[PDB]
Amino acid sequence: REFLVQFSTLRAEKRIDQILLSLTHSDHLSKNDSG
Amino acid sequence: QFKSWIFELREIVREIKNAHYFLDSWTQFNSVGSFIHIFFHQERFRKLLDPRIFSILLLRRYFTIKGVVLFVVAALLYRINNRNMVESKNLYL
Amino acid sequence: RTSETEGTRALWISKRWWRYRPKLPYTYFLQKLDSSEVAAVVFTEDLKRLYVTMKEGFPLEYIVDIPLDPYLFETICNAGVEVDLLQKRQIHYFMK
Amino acid sequence: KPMDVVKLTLLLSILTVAAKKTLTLVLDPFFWMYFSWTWLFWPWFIAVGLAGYGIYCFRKHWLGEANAFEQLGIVTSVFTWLTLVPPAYFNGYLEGWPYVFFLAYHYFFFFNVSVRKRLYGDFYARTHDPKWDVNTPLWSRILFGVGIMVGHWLAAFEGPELHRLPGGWANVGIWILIVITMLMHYDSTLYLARYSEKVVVPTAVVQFGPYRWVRHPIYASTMLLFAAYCTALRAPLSLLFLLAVCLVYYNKKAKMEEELMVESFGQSYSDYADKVRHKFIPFVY
Amino acid sequence: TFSHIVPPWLRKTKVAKTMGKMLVNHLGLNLTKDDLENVVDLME
Amino acid sequence: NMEELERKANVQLERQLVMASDWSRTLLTMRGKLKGTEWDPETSHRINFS
Repeated sequence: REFLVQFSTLRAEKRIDQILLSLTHSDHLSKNDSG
Repeated sequence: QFKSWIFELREIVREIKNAHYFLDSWTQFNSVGSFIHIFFHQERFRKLLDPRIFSILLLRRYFTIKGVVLFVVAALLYRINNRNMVESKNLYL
Repeated sequence: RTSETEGTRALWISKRWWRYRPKLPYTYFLQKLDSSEVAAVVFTEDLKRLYVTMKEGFPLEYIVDIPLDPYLFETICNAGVEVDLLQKRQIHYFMK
Repeated sequence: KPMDVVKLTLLLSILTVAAKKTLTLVLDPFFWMYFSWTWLFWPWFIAVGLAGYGIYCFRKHWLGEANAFEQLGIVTSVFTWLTLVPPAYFNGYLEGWPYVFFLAYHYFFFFNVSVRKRLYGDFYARTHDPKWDVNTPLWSRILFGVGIMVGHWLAAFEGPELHRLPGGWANVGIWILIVITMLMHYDSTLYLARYSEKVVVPTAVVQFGPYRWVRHPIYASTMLLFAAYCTALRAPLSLLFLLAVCLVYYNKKAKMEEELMVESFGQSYSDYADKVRHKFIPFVY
Repeated sequence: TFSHIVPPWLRKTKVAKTMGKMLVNHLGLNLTKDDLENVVDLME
Repeated sequence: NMEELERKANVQLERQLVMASDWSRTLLTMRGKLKGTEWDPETSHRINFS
């Protein structure tokens, strides 16, 4: 039963916009005195 | 029982702020919106200027034809852009 | 007639289109064109507007809407005024 | 009370006479005709009223209760009367460079704001060491500002008339120079801000990116966009005067900041300065 | 990205040999003797 | 010079009257006070070329 749900975790490949959004990610708020 | 209809409506709204799967027009809408979002942000603009960012996607039939259609359309629009509608002002004057 | 203003009429209108040129009638445009009071006459590329440019006044330039008749062009000739047509590009009739 | 009736009747009479004046002004032919006569001069009215709004917001910000909208409004008024007005009055018309460089200034002011929203909670000023921020006598600051405007207006005036400058392959230089100055300024700001804990409190010495070509790349990038605007209009003398005044003020401020980090960091900034001597221009200054 | 395309003889060209050394000098990655001696006596 | 000034004023007042006349015309057009006159006519039967 696990093979079907792990085979369908990505039935279609990631879109160009998604890959381009992920490829240019940033640090996101490490240098704060609170966190 | 009318609350269930609103529940389904806004649950579908929640699903369409995702990319599970739906009609092609909304997917094109989200793609051009994501392109606008990437382009407007400057800290997302600079990381585009790294050749590896292009290269990973380049090394990964429909796409080439879609990109070459916009080539001839752009060529048409640029060629029409340099000419005055009246070439001979004097001969029509 | 070797005026320094050889061709600086249509282009300058194409730049300062943002100006507000008030309206004037056809018959007064004729009556002041004949008078040798106007410095230039400008034709729009659809021949449905005409931006006058006289020598003195406040403002200099206006807008006169035009009927297509030959006697218009006859008095434009016999007045002895500067005749030119603004040429738009080929996208503006595809943008519309 | 009768006094309420009397004051209400007085207000009604004043409103009646004011509305009579308003109605006889609205239906007035000569008033509308002269209104259209003064409709001829519309673009210069917003350009001058923005100066009044900007000085009002600037006095409020000097007092200290200005929202961020008023600060960006001051920024916008400065950018309009330094990159939209100089060829709107000294040519009468805008086409080509002024819109591009007006938006380029807005684009160039927005890295110290963008970075300090990203790598922070907000723009709120963190408590810090009072001697860290570089401060200069106010007469020197206004002298620098006046010199910068004199250079920019002089580039506008000494530059030729607007639509006669060429195109084609000769307008690629400003493109690449603007790209270079944006890239180098962004690298300088990022390398300066990725180490400091607070707003300006550096921990180590930055010797990466443009810092290994020049000792002050932020100031030289501002210098280079100055030169970019001046070169887009093809005026060398105003570029030279801009260079002179910015060299004087930036060199003064660089000398105080350099002696501050020499005192504060000891041998580290000394060897960094020995590695790269050129302060503003690569192997020129 | 760029070493996948550059020719071998262009790499063995003296220009590419002197380009790398100026890259190291500008970036500051000169590896000296005393560095490696301090490293070897730093280990255990 | 006085004649120049006065005839400048003469042609300028001519333009004053023509633009003011146009403005008063378009101001009176909408209010319906000029309804029925030749500046706001009413439709009728068609007509031929002859």
